[PDB]
This record gives sequence, C-alpha cells and structure tokens, in this order.
Amino acid sequence: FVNQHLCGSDLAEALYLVCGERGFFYTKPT
Amino acid sequence: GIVEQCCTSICSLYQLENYCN
Repeated sequence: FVNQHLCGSDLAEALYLVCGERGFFYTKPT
Repeated sequence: GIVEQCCTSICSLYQLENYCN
C-alpha cells in the first residue's frame, strides 16, 4: 500500500485493507 | 478530519494507522 488519495469508499477500503478486522474508525470531520 | 484532509490531500499508511485500533 503506497500513499495515494484517500476518499470515502477508498478511505474505508484503504483502512479495510490495513486493519480489515482490526476495526478502523474514520469519524466525520468538523 | 480525514474524509476531507485525506481526500483533499494524499496520506500514507502512517496516517491510516492513526485511525484504527
């Protein structure tokens, strides 16, 4: 996994591939 | 946030590891 653009789906899919079952939280921004 | 800072900008696994347990 390199350093690409993280956006919505990709954002979760990206964390989904780094944590997968580790459970990754991506709360909303202000 | 990340939804806007990670989408408006690029992020490396490092930043990712900072949003998960």
